[PDB]
Amino acid sequence: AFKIGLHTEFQTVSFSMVGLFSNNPHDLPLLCTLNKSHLYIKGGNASFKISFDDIAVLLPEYDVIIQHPADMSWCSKSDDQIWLSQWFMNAVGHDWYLDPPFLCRNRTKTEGFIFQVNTSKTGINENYAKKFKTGMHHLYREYPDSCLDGKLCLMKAQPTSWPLQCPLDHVNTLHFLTRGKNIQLPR
Amino acid sequence: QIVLTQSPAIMSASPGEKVTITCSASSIVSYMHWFQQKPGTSPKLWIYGTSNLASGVPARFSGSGSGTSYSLTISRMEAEDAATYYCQQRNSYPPTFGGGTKLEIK
Amino acid sequence: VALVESGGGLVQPGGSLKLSCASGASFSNAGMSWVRQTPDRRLELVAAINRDGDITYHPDSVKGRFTISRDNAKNTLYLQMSSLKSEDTAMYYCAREDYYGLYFYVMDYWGQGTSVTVA
Ligand SMILES: *[C@@H]1O[C@H](CO)[C@@H](O[C@@H]2O[C@H](CO)[C@@H](O[C@@H]3O[C@H](CO)[C@@H](O)[C@H](O)[C@@H]3O)[C@H](O)[C@H]2NC(C)=O)[C@H](O)[C@H]1NC(C)=O
Ligand SMILES: *[C@@H]1O[C@H](CO)[C@@H](O)[C@H](O)[C@H]1NC(C)=O
Ligand SMILES: *[C@@H]1O[C@H](CO)[C@@H](O)[C@H](O)[C@H]1NC(C)=O
Repeated sequence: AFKIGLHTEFQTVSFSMVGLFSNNPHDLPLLCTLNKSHLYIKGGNASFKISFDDIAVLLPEYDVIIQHPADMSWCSKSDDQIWLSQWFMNAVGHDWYLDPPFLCRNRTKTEGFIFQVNTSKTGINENYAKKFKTGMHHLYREYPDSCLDGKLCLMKAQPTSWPLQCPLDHVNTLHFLTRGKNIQLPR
Repeated sequence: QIVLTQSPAIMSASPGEKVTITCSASSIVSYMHWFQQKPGTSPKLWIYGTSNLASGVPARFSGSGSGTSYSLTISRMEAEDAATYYCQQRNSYPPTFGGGTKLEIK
Repeated sequence: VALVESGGGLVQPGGSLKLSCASGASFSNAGMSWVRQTPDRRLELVAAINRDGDITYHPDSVKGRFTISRDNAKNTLYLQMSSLKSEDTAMYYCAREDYYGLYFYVMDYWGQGTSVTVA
C-alpha cells in the first residue's frame, strides 16, 4: 500500500479462510499437501494420508479385490472410512464397472487399515495411470507428481492423526466438490 | 499357506568374509523380514522390508529380494556374526517363519 | 521397555493353563502377539491381539483352544489355553508389535519367554 500518481493510493485486501471453513453449515472435506511430499485428505472423521512409492505392500493373490462399494464393508469397521474412500475414488474418477479393481485388507486381520492402487506408467494400466495423473492434478493445486515414468509406482492411503499445520486452502475443496458427483456432505 | 525354504542350513565362514543366505518361498511374496537369535536367548529384529536395516546393526548387513527368492548378505563378518537367522513373511495368514539357518565361524 | 512372563511349568496332557505376560511403554498404542518355539528350533505364531482388544486372532493349530486377553489397566496379558497336548510343549514368547516404516507392521521386543511342558 503506497501512494501512486498524485491523489491515488494502491492497497490490497486479503480474505480470511478459517472463518469461512468453520462457518459453513455442513462439514467440508478438505485436501492439503504438507512439506513437498505428504498428501492429506480429511473428510468427516477420516484424516487419511496419501503417499507414493514403488513399495508393494498388498498382493492380488491374498487380499480383497474391491470392485464395488458393497464389498468395501469387508475392510473397515467404521462407516466414515468407507464413505471417505468410496467418495475419494469417485471424485478422482473410478467408475467401478469399467476399470481395474483396487486392493484392500480383510477387516479381521490384525494389521490395521490401508488401501493402495498401482499407477505405474507401463504397457498395461497406462490409460489408468494417465487418468489418475489427471485426477491428481485436478484435485491438488501443486501436485508433486512423484513416481515418474519408470519401473513401478504405487500409491498408498493410510489412517493417521490430522496434523495441526495444514494450510486450509479452499480451491482444492471446490475442485473436489466439482469433480465428485452426487457427493453428500453430512451435518 | 505359504511355506519358506532356507538355504543352506549350516554355515562355517572365515574370520572376515562375504556370505549370502537364500530364502525361497512357495508362492510369490512381496516383502520379507529377517530375525536374528543367539543360543539361550530370544530373537531380535534385524531386517525389515528386505532393504531396511535394524536400529543398531553394523553397516555391513544388507538384504534383497525379487518375487519368490530373497537373499541376505554380509560383506565382512567377524566372530560376533555367529548365530541363527529366521525368515518371516506376513502376506497371507497365518504368518510363517523359515526353517532357521545356523551360521558358525571356523 | 521390559516384559516378564509367569505361569509356565509342567502339566498333565489334558489340563488347562493361564500364562501371564509389560512396563516402560504405554503399550496402549501397540499390538502384541505370542509365539511358540518347539524343542527343535522352529517358530510359529499362536496368538495375535490388536491394540484394541476388539480383534483377536489365532491360527488353526490353536483355534478353539487358545485365547488371549489383555488387561490394559495392569498393562498385562493373560493367555488361557485348554486341552493340553504333548506337541504343545515348547517355549512361549510375548512380543510387542508396531509400525516400523510407513507401511510395515512387524514384531518388536520379543520377551524372555517361559517354558511349557506336557508330561
Ligand atoms: C500394477 O501394475 C504394474 C504394471 O507394471 C504391475 O507390474 C507388472 O506385473 C506384471 C505381472 O504379470 C508383469 O508382467 C510380466 O513381467 C515380466 C516382463 O516384464 C514377465 O514375467 C512377463 O512377460 C510379464 O510381462 C509386468 O512386467 C509388471 N510391470 C513391470 C513394469 O515390471 C504391478 O504388479 C501392479 N501392481 C499390483 C499390486 O497389482
Ligand atoms: C514436514 O514439515 C514439518 C513442519 O515444518 C517439519 O517439522 C517436518 O520435519 C517435515 N517433514 C518432512 C519429512 O519433510
Ligand atoms: C476376510 O474378508 C474377506 C473379504 O470379503 C472375506 O472373503 C473373508 O472370508 C474374510 N475372512 C474370514 C476369515 O472371514
